[PDB]
Amino acid sequence: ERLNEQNNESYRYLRSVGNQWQFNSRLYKRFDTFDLDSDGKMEMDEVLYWPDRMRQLVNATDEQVEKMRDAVRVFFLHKGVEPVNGLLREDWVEANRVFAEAERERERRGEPSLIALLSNSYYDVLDDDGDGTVDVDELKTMMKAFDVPQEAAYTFFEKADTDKSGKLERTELVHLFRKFWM
Ligand SMILES: [Ca+2]
Ligand SMILES: [Ca+2]
Ligand SMILES: [Ca+2]
Ligand SMILES: [Mg+2]
Repeated sequence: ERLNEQNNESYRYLRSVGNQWQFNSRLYKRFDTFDLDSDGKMEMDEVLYWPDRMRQLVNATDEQVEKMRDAVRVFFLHKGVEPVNGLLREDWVEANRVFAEAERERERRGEPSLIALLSNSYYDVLDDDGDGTVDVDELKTMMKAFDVPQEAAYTFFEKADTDKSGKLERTELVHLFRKFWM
């Protein structure tokens, strides 16, 4: 009905590979957090707010910052944020479901996961001392960029630091992103 190939990049993707999948309050809290002016629509300039704040907190290379901005753009375009029309609240749930199928389809096809590309682009920006890994204080900066209490990094670092090494490796940050989105 509402979202389709002409409307939504995850539908465009599914149909380009022949996958016929059709869509039949914690989730809505998420939309309403992204909808910065509370008008009932998510637009791309609103989603680019988050990497723009992250970039102020650290001193990543222009290349890293652009890899992050572009990965956030791609991610949210596939999450249903269209360049002109953006994404309506009425469409949020179905945009999330079709996106989850598109991520499954990518993985079957051996194609890169968009959540993984997002997470890796943050990882390079978060590792602000260049030692190779993200520590808990670097994770706080992430919480600060996302407007979440910095102390919540203790909780998240713990859940994510699955090899108990005291540092997040790339795959662990991917795990934390993924648990978060789907
Ligand atoms: Ca809005
Ligand atoms: Ca580091
Ligand atoms: Ca670890
Ligand atoms: Mg606006």
